[PDB]
Amino acid sequence: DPEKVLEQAVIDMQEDLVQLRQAVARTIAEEKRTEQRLNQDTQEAKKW
Amino acid sequence: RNLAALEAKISEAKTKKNMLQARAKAAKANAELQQTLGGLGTSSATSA
Repeated sequence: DPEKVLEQAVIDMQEDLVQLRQAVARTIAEEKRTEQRLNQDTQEAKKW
Repeated sequence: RNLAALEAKISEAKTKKNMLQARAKAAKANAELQQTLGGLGTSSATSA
């Protein structure tokens, strides 16, 4: 029945939003890491 | 001099390969996220 079908779709969306949140968190972590790396490299250049 | 050159080669190859692999993994993860965003199946409730 359409009730069950759309209900299951809503449930799957409940998981999909969490998955996308996790992906966003991963991207945030990656950008933070690269920022730190470039920031420390700039200081290593000044040391040299 | 050969040791100096070999050490330079090893360090550069290792670091470049590692960063390339990490960036490729990040890119494929982002592409998968975009596919999932486009791949949402909650529309199946139209049957119900």
